[PDB]
Amino acid sequence: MGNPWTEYMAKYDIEEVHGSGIRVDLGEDAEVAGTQYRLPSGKCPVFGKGIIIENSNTAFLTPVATGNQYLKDGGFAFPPTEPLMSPMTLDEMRHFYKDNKYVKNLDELTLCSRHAGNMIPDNDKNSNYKYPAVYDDKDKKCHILYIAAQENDIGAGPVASCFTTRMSPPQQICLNSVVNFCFRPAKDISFQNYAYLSKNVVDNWEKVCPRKNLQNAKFGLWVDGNCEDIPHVNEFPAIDLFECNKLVFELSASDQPKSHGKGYNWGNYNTETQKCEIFNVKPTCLINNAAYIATTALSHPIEVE
Repeated sequence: MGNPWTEYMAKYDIEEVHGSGIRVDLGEDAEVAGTQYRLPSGKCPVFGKGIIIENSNTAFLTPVATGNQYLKDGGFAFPPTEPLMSPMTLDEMRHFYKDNKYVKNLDELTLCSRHAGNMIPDNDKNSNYKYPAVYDDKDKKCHILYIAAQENDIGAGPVASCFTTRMSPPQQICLNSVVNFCFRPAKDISFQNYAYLSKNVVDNWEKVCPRKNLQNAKFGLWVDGNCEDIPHVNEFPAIDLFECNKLVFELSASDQPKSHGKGYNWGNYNTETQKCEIFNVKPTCLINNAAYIATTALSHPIEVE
């Protein structure tokens, strides 16, 4: 008795390896100056996730609107600071943290998450509040998100104008201007190179988190020596894998006002019938079926292993 798949399938136990929402990650609370704020806390990167702002062509990685000029407009990212903390290229990150012996042998995504986590909302220097970030794998650039909300208590953090570094010797960094609208998370083709990163992304995410989809494989449940099919699935039409991953993402665990990672996080994509079969039970084995690709809401929407 027992399940021979246990070790290989640990990557797909979303409740354990990720532990928070996927579509909307607001799995923790942090105090800043006596006030509690929700913020993202998932331990895995979410590949291909971005935010779409309604009634706008403004990209969500545009810095948040500052000042009070007519037509002021912006996105979710940190505005300019002195010195400039965001966006920061991978090379800039490696050089500015060159004196921190612990950043060596951090991978690109982890380094971005830790850079974002360096800034403390200045009102509470003992605060556990850490901003999320988006890493652009194309331009190799890290964007700190000033607004942690993802759909619209909704994750809008403190209205901080000044920040202190967790890294010593401490530096204080303030915004160069004052900070001053419906939106939703999504996997868009234009987001395919992005990774959405909470403060909790683990150093070894490459080994414990799902990234690529599994070809010629179908998620199943281990039942007395056989890999049975998932008992209850929701079937949708999907012209290709990207559309199926987009759908799984839309239905996945969401903390929008805590999921703790529970939701419709997995999909079996039938490349022959062009059907996406989405379910909300953790899979415990894989079925050898040439027509299928197995995907999760966390996974890159296109890449296969």
